[PDB]
Amino acid sequence: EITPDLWQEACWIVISSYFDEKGLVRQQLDSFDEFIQMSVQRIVEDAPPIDLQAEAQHASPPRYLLKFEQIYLSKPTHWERDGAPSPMMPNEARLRNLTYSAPLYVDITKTVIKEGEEQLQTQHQKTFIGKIPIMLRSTYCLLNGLTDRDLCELNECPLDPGGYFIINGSEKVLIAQEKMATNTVYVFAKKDSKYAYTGECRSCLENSSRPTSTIWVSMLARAIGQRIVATLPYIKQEVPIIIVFRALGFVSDRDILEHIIYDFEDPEMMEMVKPSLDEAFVIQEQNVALNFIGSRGAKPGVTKEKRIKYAKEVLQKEMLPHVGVSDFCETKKAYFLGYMVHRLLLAALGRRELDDRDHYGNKRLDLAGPLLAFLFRGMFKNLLKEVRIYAQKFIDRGKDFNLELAIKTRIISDGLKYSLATGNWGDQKKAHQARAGVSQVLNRLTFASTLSHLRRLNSPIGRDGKLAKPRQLHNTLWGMVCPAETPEGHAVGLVKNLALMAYISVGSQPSPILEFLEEWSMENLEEISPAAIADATKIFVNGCWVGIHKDPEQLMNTLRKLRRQMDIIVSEVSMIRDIREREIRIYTDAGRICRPLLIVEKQKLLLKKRHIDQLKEREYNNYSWQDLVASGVVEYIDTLEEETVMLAMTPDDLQEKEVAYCSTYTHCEIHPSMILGVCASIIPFPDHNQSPRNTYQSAMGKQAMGVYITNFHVRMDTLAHVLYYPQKPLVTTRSMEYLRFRELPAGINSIVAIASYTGYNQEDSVIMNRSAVDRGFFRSVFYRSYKEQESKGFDQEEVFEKPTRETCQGMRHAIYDKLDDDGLIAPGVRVSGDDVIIGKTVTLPTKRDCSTFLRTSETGIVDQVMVTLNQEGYKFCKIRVRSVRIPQIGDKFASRHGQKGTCGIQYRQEDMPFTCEGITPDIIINPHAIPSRMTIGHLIECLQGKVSANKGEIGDATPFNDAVNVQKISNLLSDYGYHLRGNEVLYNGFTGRKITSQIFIGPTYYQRLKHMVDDKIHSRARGPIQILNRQPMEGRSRDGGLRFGEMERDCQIAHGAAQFLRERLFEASDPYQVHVCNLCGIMAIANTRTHTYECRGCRNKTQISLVRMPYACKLLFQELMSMSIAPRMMSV
Amino acid sequence: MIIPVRCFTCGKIVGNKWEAYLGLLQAEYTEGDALDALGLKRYCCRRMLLAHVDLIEKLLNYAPLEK
Amino acid sequence: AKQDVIEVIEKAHNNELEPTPGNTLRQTFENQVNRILNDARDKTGSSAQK
Amino acid sequence: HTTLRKVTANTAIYYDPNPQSTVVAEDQEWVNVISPWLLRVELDRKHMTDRKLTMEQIAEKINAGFGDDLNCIFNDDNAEKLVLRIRIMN
Amino acid sequence: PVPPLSVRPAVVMQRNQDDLTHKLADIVKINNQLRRNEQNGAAAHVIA
Amino acid sequence: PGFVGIRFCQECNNMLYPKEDKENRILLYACRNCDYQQEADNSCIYVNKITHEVDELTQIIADVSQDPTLPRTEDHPCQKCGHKEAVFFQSHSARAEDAMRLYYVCTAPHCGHRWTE
Amino acid sequence: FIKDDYGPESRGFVENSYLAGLTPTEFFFHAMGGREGLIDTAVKTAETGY
Repeated sequence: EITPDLWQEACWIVISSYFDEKGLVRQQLDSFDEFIQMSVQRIVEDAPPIDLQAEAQHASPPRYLLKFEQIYLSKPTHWERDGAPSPMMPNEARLRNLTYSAPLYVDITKTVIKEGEEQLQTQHQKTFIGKIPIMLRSTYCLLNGLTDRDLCELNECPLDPGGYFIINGSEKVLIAQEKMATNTVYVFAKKDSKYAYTGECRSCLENSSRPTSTIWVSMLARAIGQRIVATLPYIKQEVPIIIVFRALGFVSDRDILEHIIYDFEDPEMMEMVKPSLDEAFVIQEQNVALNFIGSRGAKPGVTKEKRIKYAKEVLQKEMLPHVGVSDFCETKKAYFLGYMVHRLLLAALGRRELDDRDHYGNKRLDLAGPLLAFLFRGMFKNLLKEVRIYAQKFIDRGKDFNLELAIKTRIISDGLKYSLATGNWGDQKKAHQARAGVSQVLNRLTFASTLSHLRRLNSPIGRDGKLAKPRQLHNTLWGMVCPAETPEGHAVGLVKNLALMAYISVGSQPSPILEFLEEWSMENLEEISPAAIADATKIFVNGCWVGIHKDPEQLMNTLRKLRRQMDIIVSEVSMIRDIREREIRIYTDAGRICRPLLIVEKQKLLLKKRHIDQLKEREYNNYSWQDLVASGVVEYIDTLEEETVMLAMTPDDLQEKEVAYCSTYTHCEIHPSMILGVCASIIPFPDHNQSPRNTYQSAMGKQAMGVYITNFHVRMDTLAHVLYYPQKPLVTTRSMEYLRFRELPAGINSIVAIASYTGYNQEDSVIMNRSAVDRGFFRSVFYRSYKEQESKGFDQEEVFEKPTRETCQGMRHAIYDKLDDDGLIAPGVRVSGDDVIIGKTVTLPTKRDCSTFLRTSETGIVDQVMVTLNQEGYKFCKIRVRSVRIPQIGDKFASRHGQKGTCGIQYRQEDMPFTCEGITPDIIINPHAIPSRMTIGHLIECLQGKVSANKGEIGDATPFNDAVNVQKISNLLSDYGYHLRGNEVLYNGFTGRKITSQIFIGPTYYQRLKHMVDDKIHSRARGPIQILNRQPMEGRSRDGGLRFGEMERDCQIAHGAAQFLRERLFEASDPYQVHVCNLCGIMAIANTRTHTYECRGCRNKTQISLVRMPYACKLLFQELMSMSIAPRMMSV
Repeated sequence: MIIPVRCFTCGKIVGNKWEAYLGLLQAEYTEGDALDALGLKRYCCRRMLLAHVDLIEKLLNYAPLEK
Repeated sequence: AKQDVIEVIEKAHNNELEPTPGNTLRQTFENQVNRILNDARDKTGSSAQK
Repeated sequence: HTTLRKVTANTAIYYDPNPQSTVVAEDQEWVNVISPWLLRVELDRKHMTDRKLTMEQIAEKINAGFGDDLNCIFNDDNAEKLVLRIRIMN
Repeated sequence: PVPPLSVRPAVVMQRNQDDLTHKLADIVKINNQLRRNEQNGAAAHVIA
Repeated sequence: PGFVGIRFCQECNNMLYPKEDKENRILLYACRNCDYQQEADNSCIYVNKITHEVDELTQIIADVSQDPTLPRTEDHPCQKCGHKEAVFFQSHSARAEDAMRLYYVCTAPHCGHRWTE
Repeated sequence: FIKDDYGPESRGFVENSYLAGLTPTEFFFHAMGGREGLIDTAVKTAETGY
């Protein structure tokens, strides 16, 4: 029955069911699975067969087809000519820096005819094309469906979400890439241009090789005035639309106007369409219009019948591919183009309004599936266009050819590996042209950071741009993109993560929807006349105008009825009825971002007590989220369908008899807290904070150190950070149990006292308890891993050994006794800066070492040393070094509310203030950090933490709970013997006098960030030098120097310290002396030991001047002289 | 990972209380009754067990490096 | 303040709202709404400090 | 700055064979009275009395801008309707 | 004028030549080829 | 005033263009493709409404009543059928000079009545 | 929100304080408002330094 006042548990139970049935990288997994299941098949099958002749004759030539289909894909395998091949464990790939890839196979049928009319076709099964990198936890990954015990047996983390590639033993994550939706008409109005309005519809076939062929239909911005032009792909100039229609095949004018204005009784449309009509009253038949288009083509034909064919080809294939490319699709293309013109006229008259570019209904997300499809298609075409070349090279002589040698298996696998390993998304030749940032290295510092990096979108618009409109949070981001979570750098709003229940559609064929549609009462375009098209409604399927229906109602209900039972229409498909404007659109393509919503009838939910009961007893009745969807209780609603629907925040508070607001709801939200992301779902009371605080906390949640993964000891990984004693927060949101934050937490529930104790926390800093740090408070250990491989020439063989002084020539003062005789350190040996770790020497044509030295000022201990063979069969070693990081002053600490700060001082327990009991705060922060930041959520967290630690319960900090507030928390606290507002009477730790003011104190969940001070502190005193210009090197690792930049130079000018400026830029960087002739200001030649100073070109040898110069200045002068410029510097 | 030996704030020994705390929770005892059955009167010591996540059990599921 | 905003909306809907000279109906409605909301916020703030 | 777009409501052109015929029923042209194709623009009282113009001023502006290539026939400032008719001389 | 080794340094076994050194090598290749063609062949077409 | 509407040649289905039969001094619409003539019945060629006083009720369509996202009030009944509930909304049109005015659409389908208050 | 809702709750006014918490609509509106300032902070530097 109806469920009253049990919502606070029913909604979270169904949310738990959703997060049990679907994981957190479900979009990644589904996209990659759909790719490797069907998109690779369609890409490999739709490629045309290649037929190839000889060089047109031999004396005074037959061909073959070579068509292939039916792709086969196998599980990952690993060994080559050394043993029988065995499956690749992903952990083995990580350790050995392999590429966790899977070989794909096809069977080819080459049918060849030569002479005598005898056809023989030979089929080659399981032909090898390459090895495709495969995503972890995918449907063909070796970890698919394995139980937690098996995953632990394989040294894999059961909590690892997967969704990433292992390539060269490095995790790669395909960041989702935004783009404008395809096959849809957008009417825009750019401000400063020759034309006022422009309507574009970038078009794509069902994943064809052709790119987005974008067509614009535009209207001029002011004789006659307001002509309509349509710039066309592969056409240099704009073409008036009526000429386009006449070229398409409509000789008359009434027929053309029947495709644009659907109701002839509207004269306002005619008054604006006739200025374009009277522009082209000189073309009356199809061929002259074809000639007109061909003259404007990029490749202008020399004769008339060549322009005719070129323009016919352009109209047949380039323009509007999604509406069809076949023998006769002229009527459908004309209908769609007339619809585009009608859409432009509606915006020109103001009957409708301009479409919004930031409306994420108009956006599509390119996940792993679509991205790998786009890149594999190009590489596959490149493979075919080299099989063809090999075939030509053998058939010109005509002896025979072998497809096994013809197939170059390197290209596909190497292209995939390069693209995913580097991020340059495209061919390697166009490294600068291809967009970068895709397939980033997975951030593996915290589990929340890993989840956030696996759920991340990207807007491929240029950064450092002054147009803030794309960066702004759009209204259509509700519940699909986290409003709080975004980087604070130059990528604000451009890089945005994914909401919790937000799911990205994976795509399916619209054909079943088409056969379902064509059988109720609708008519295809070819059947009807435009007489009855004005009163009825236009149906769009994936953006292509399929037909016309007289009754929009009871077909909308029918489509919703089928989608709610999953009869023919799958759940991801979205049906959208625009009502004031008669379009009714159906979308099935991939990349549509959507989230689940409840179904609401008259004023009641379809979710019932019976649903909640049979789903609460899950793991026995297996009534999962999929069964809940099949029950017709929830739907997946994308942004398009979210425009035409009416939601309610809470069924109890928004579906009741009262002063009526809507009384016509259609959907309800499961819980509003699901609009947050992953890093923002760990914020307690996030609605009690200023939003920039929440953004900063979402950014710093990726930097808080903790147990980032369970198998961190088998995981030989560089820059690994784990905390000794992580704790789940005393006060938590109900959304953490789905992020598994209470299983892999990053932080300790510290007792903070928000007070000004001594002044060492004044400017946003913090005091720590030295005794707590001694007891292990926020103590962590830093793992750094070092890799090395021996090899590279004919005789320069790399080898691991202990370099011996009399044998090897080049050696540091570092002691090499710590090495074992095989050239490595045994694990468990204390190490420090400038200590050899891997003794590697190269033969000198006696020997020279290439030993790896421990990074300066690390001073850790070797944890474990692994030796193995890379994919080239050479010895490969990785060494991991432990180094614990005791919290010292300057280490960056932060809370769950964007209140960051470095430790300012550490007092012992005696020096630290204390309550009536012996409770001394672990942390003291400045109260002057609250009032401007307005992190009232921090104060409420500090209060609820005390309440929870006294009650024995775990505090609940769900954002929009509305069942807990400050008054209730205070009343609960007052029962345990404390002041109701959390204040306590602390005593001064030094004098013992009780502090006149009462101190606000309580347990708060603080986090330790990776930004330690020992990893940032560095100095320099005449260290190493760069090679090109003799200035100090750059970087902390290279013992570099700080940059006395152009603004510091200006500041010194303003100080008027000219001697200090010269000291900084000349002696402290690169003092240098050069010899210049007094006659010509050109640099001369100086031989100091013989004191022979001659300037050739003058033959003086006598009057020569020495001038002191920065080396950068000398090298600038030399570059100018190389550019034939003659900077002459006379000292007179 | 593992329960700390001493409370960070107080310094009272908490390292021996984790197994007994789990045993008490393996009964009708709530957390609030188990904590003060173990003798944790201050919330500084109470949070040490109340908010502790015992990851050593998840760590032990992996086979060791040696035998 | 909410009742005043609602009645201003009513006056705008019944065409009972005269546009401010130098402004159109939309911007003068916006100005009235902003004035009411800002006055409400100022009064609540002053009550807070009191 | 004020263009004549600011003050007019709508503009229409007709084919009156005779200026005396007055295809549009306007006794002002009857009492006031060479090309058959004429021009007709309707102003509004609102902007007219907001900016304090006259049909005489508008007509003299037209006559100065375009010369005696056209004759403006304007209704007096007495009727509710604000009409001026435009011809083209030969 | 060809810039000296200081302007275009060459590192050892990453010897690796400079980006400008490669362009200078192309310059001298094409200059020598053009020279030898202009005395011996003098085709006046490939010279263009 | 009214609006002039384009009507097409019956021979080749093309746009007519205005012409003066100088002999009879009468307006004729002439197709420039073929020799067809026809006498015009409106005597008006071009009309342009600059003030653009538009009756939005014509562009409002009846099926807007079943929009779940539109507000609903029973205070203003329909005039023909006297139906109690009515759906109302603003212009929803660009270049609406100054219009917060509400346009109402009657539910109880097959009525489809539209008015303004 | 119902279509054409110019009320204070429907256009960004937050009648709740930081103590009573923000209703989810108000939370989203405040996040969107603070996003503008956060974007301005980053964008302004590349112009001011120049």
